[PDB]
Amino acid sequence: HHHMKVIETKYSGKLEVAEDRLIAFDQGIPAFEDEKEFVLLPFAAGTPYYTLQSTKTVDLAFIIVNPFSFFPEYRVKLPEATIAQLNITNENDVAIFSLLTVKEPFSETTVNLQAPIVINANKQMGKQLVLGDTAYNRKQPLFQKELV
Amino acid sequence: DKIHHHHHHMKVIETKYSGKLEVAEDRLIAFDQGIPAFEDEKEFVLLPFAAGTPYYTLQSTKTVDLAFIIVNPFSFFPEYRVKLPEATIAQLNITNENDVAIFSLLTVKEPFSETTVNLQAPIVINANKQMGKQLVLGDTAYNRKQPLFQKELVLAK
Ligand SMILES: [K+]
Ligand code: NI
Repeated sequence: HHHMKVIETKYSGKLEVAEDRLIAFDQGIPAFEDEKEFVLLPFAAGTPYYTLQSTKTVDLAFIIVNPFSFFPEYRVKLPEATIAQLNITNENDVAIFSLLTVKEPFSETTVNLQAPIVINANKQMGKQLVLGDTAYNRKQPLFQKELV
Repeated sequence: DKIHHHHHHMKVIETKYSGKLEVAEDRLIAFDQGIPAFEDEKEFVLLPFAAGTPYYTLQSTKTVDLAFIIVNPFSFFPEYRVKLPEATIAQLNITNENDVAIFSLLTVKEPFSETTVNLQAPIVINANKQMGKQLVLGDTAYNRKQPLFQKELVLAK
């Protein structure tokens, strides 16, 4: 047997998703604290683009990137509390994503490097982690490799 | 047969990256000459990543593993220009420049920053008439392996 769920998505209509892809956000996301479950929808293998889609609110879907594909010097320090919270035990567990603010033209799109999405897919746990002590920019130009 | 409906226009297709999807018949694009090296693939659907972004896949409706990763090249190369010959205009029943969408095939590399785009041979789609082709441009200096990302420093000091 399998465990599949039909999910209404913002950009792709209804998709069938394995249940083990359903990520619990026990604390939701800041300003969306009641949104306790999301699914990661990648664009295409080998690309750094994704959407983080609410499994309960079709119109809530964050366009995100793997920032490490765009910004060579970007690093994320995970606090112990975040590690506990997401049941992380090892480096390979962890996926980092960053929210786009998509602009017209697309070349002006920015990336929030202060507040990454952190997902432990293995344990189906996620959160948005707000970095306080950093000099990262909440509006880093997506197409400027060098950090502001 | 003992159950009637008006849902015959919705087609179920297996996609490379999104699983099984339902697609409206009016999204099915006829490629009457197929695509070069895939001349038997006469029907594709355009699957956009997300509104406001230039990323799409061009998915065969007959062959699950044939899905081209493509971009709107104008989002990356503002000065890009595509000349449709008179015969292409007729082939795709274009009756207005607003009918036309241009896409360019990616060659996705690892790391992604090394990805190239084919600027010599765009995908040309008339969505209103559901007709497409790939057109190899003549008499241009466009690069078939144009870097998608700018890694050079251009000086006009
Ligand atoms: K909810
Ligand atoms: Ni089971």
